[PDB]
Amino acid sequence: VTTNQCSYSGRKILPGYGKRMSRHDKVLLIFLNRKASVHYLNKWNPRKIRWTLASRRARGKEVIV
Amino acid sequence: SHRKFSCCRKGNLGYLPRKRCTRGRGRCKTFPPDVQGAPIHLTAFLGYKAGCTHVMRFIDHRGSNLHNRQAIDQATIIDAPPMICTAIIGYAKTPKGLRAVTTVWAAHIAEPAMRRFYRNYFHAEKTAFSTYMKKAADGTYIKEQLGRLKQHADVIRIVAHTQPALTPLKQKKADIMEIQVNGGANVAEKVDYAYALMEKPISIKDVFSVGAQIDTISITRGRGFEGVVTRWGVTRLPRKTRRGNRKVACIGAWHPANVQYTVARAGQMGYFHRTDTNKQVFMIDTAENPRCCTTEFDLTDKSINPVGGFVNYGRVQGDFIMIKGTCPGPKRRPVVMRNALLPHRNCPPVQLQWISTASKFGHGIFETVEERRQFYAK
Amino acid sequence: KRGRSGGIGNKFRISCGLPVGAVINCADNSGAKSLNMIAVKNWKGHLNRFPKASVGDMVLITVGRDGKPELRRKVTPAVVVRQRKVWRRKDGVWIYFQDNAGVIINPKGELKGSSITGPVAKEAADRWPKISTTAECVH
Amino acid sequence: GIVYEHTIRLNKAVRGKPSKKAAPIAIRAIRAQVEKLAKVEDVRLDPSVNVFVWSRGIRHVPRRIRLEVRLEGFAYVINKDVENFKHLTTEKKG
RNA sequence: GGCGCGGCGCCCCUGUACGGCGAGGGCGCGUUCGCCCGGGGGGCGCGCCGCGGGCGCG
RNA sequence: CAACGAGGAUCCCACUGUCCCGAGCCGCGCCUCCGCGAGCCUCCAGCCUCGGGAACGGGCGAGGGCCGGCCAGCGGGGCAAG
RNA sequence: ACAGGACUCCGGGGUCAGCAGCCUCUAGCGCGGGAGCGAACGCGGCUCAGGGAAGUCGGCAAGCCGGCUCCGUAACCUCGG
Ligand SMILES: [K+]
Ligand SMILES: [K+]
Ligand SMILES: [K+]
Ligand SMILES: [K+]
Ligand SMILES: [K+]
Ligand SMILES: [K+]
Ligand SMILES: [K+]
Ligand SMILES: [K+]
Ligand SMILES: [K+]
Ligand SMILES: [K+]
Ligand SMILES: [K+]
Ligand SMILES: [K+]
Ligand SMILES: [K+]
Ligand SMILES: [K+]
Ligand SMILES: [K+]
Ligand SMILES: [K+]
Ligand SMILES: [K+]
Ligand SMILES: [K+]
Ligand SMILES: [K+]
Ligand SMILES: [K+]
Ligand SMILES: [K+]
Ligand SMILES: [K+]
Ligand SMILES: [Mg+2]
Ligand SMILES: [Mg+2]
Ligand SMILES: [Mg+2]
Ligand SMILES: [Mg+2]
Ligand SMILES: [Mg+2]
Ligand SMILES: [Mg+2]
Ligand SMILES: [Mg+2]
Ligand SMILES: [Mg+2]
Ligand SMILES: [Mg+2]
Ligand SMILES: [Mg+2]
Ligand SMILES: [Mg+2]
Ligand SMILES: [Mg+2]
Repeated sequence: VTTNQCSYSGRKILPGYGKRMSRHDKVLLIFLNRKASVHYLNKWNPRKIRWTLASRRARGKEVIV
Repeated sequence: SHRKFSCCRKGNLGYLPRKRCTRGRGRCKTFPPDVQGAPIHLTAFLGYKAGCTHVMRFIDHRGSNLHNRQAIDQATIIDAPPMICTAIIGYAKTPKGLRAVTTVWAAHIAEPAMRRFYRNYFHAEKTAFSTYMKKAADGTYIKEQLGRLKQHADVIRIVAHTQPALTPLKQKKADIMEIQVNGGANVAEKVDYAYALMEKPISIKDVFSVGAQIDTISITRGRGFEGVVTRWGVTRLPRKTRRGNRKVACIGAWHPANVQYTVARAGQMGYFHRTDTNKQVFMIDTAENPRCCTTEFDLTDKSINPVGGFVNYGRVQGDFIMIKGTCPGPKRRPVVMRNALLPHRNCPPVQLQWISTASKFGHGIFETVEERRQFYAK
Repeated sequence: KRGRSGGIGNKFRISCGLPVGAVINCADNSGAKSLNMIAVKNWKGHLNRFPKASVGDMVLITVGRDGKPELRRKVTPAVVVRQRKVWRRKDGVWIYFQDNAGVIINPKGELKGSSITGPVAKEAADRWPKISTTAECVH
Repeated sequence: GIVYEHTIRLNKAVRGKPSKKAAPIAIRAIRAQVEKLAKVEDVRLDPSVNVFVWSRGIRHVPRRIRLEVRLEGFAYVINKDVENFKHLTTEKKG
């Protein structure tokens, strides 16, 4: 089906889930759940949150193409 | 003096009294009207509420702002194992309404039907239909007893029961219900059709069709004893009221010197008999078909049961039906489904592109157990 | 001839985030800084209920003390183009913005500015063609 | 006589009750669960059970306890000390 | 309505356990870091099984 | 008239369940049970509509309703009590 | 007969500006009784999207602020603030 990738983590989002946010520099952000949206607003660094795509990439556990 | 500003009353007086329902289950009080000449068909079925999901569908409307676009809609899932027809009843239209002629039962009656006749089954002495089975053994008695319904009745119904050993429920006794035979050419053709269904199973795909509308009848969620703010929706009083602000302040004028039945009072909320009408059918399938919930838009094989299982219901084993929207009751209430008495006229067709099978226990993100395994592949 | 009211077509209902008394930001370059919302058009009310508006609705405003002197002391029509209350579209998308904003525009649909800053919603761009043409981003 | 071994989940038995009386209510639930298990009407507990149930105050009682019921004469319960409860079930002997 | 108790699987929630071993501003000491480790803990939803589950009153 | 005030007023910023419009949760009462166990008040009684009447009746004239016995709540009436 | 009233003496440790608040060694241990359930409604508390006094006679009630160090401080004045 048509899918999106969470902008905070790297997960896939299925039709009818999560919510979007329109930033004022004219950039859109797509969130998987409310947990992911609270992490972004508080300015918690994605690489320090160990379950994200960004963390596992920085830890060698995720292969970067 | 006159009430200074204008404002309607709160709540609908046509759903009074707000008492607990005393009927056992939802009871179908009306049937769709018979049309002399129409093809014969059944009008009702009985299922159990399994769960909710949402779907993607392509809208084909005309003049609508969604004319050639995609919409996401909520659907409800109802579990419908086949019912067994066990008896035939006829009625006559008389100057006192509907009066019955006789009820003709089948020769051989199953355990789920026999348990509904007893309070405790293990302990009881079993003397239901003990004489009837002996007499009715030879099939001649049925033919003679059907020789009356052909001669005196205007309306024919079949008696049918569910099979609760094909569900995740706890009960072992069936739910018994009359189903009216509409259509046909005359009365005598509707009794040849009812006899050809005796002791046989009936599937829900042979009553309802896709895109038609139905009515759902059930008993609502219960909340027990509840005050006026929640029971009736009246305004909450200001903060510095001495003895509490969850009340109606004035419950009547001095005259008349009684409390009127139109005033909001506290009491039982929920567990009511209700009817929600005009529900469109989305899909009729079976859970044994492993391709039941797969559009082309996905390539894996998906079926009706979600990852994790239907929360607070259990597993679905056979046939099911899918209606748009919502219906009364919690999970596992029996729901009666009939044809729509006065259906909505401008409803578009049904064209499904995607169905959600992700987990409803929590916030599941995997359509199938197989691809969750590929995700955590170590 | 020449009638041409404001608002092209029909709209589905969405969540209204702004009731009477709210103060929102000015998104065009007319000169105003904040707009005080005092009424909503097409509003039949009910007892005790505040009037409320969402993106795409036409509202009546007054220009606050930080805005230009000529624009002040008058009841001015405007359209809301961004809101913070999250709303659901028909295709199942939930979306919200970072701030609350509007533009000054007469019921014939002609703007009082030359620009709009930041993104605007699709709700406001479909009803008001002039907004769709001078906007730089539509979400 | 016969000797049982059984675990009782204690966090589940204080569900729905005020936490200010969790340990007293756990004591009253061990007796009710033992009496059914051993088919008796008189449950003498050992103070080893009392010390374990109360070991974290009146509110936060331990999640699980492992018992040992000796069917005598009544039933006599003492506390059995284990490191973990991974796949432990009912053990009846005698 | 022969209950339930207690397990094992699935699925979810939190966010990577104690420990062992090898980076750390500095002066054997050392906050913290990396690896074993989407780990450990938990469950009131779903699926299947050790102890058990049909008195007395009218 | 500077300083001062649990003194009377109007406005603004900030703040908020005051409000739009309400929702969920905690403890203790209430509620059910074992033990204990009172006050106030009482012509007689205790379902309504109209008429007449000390001009607004539970009883009187005429009509309409209604086995009997109880609980959790409630504040229209008893021109309720003090 | 009783959450009221009823003078004085002796006064450890930790945190801290401290005889404040919060935890504690020594010493002392009642308070017209218990169990079950987890309705309305009350009494004492907690949290609430978007808006922010539109509520009300009236910002009543609640909330915001707050320790220490450094920076920076107007009108007016009886020259002390
Ligand atoms: K009035
Ligand atoms: K009035
Ligand atoms: K009210
Ligand atoms: K009244
Ligand atoms: K009433
Ligand atoms: K009322
Ligand atoms: K009431
Ligand atoms: K109804
Ligand atoms: K908003
Ligand atoms: K002075
Ligand atoms: K003073
Ligand atoms: K004074
Ligand atoms: K004063
Ligand atoms: K509430
Ligand atoms: K009169
Ligand atoms: K009269
Ligand atoms: K009188
Ligand atoms: K009166
Ligand atoms: K209760
Ligand atoms: K009440
Ligand atoms: K005000
Ligand atoms: K105050
Ligand atoms: Mg008061
Ligand atoms: Mg008072
Ligand atoms: Mg869920
Ligand atoms: Mg009002
Ligand atoms: Mg680690
Ligand atoms: Mg609300
Ligand atoms: Mg009287
Ligand atoms: Mg009389
Ligand atoms: Mg009264
Ligand atoms: Mg709020
Ligand atoms: Mg006002
Ligand atoms: Mg007002």
